[PDB]
Order: sequence, then C-alpha cells, then structure tokens
Amino acid sequence: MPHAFKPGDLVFAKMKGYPHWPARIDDIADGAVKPPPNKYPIFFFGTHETAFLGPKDLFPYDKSKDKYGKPNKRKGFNEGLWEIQNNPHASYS
Repeated sequence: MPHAFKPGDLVFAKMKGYPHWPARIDDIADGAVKPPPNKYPIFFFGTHETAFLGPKDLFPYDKSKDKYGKPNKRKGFNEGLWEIQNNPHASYS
C-alpha cells in the first residue's frame, strides 16, 4: 500500500499549460529555501527547473509511464525522458 511522497520518488508532474512532465521529488539542502506547507519541491528532468507542487499534480512514474512517457515536441521533454529512465538520481546542477 502506498506511502506519502518522499525525496527521490519518481513522478510525472502536472503544471498548467504543460504536458505531464518527468520529474522527481527533491530534497531540500541545508540552508536552502523551503517549499510552502503541503507542497513538495519538484525537479523537472530535461529543463532542470524546480516548482512547488502538491500530491494532486504528482503521478507515480511506474504506474503512469505507459501513458505519459512518450516524446513531446516541448523544449527539454525528450532529454527529461532519458534522464528519468537512465539516471534519475544524478546531480543535474
């Protein structure tokens, strides 16, 4: 049975105006800016951007990849597909 989201979990994350996007739950580094309450820091593969999202916009990757894990013309998307499949836990700074 599922747990709450934790750092390192792999997802597709939904933002307004964007396709469901390959992403991970990030940690928050010591001394770094924390998210708002009930929000998680989401790192988006390919773009390497961070947004703060809640669970309603977070789709576990394993369950969802058949539906959402296909190429997209959008900038960074296909790089992001490679990242989440091949090195999802790397440093992308």
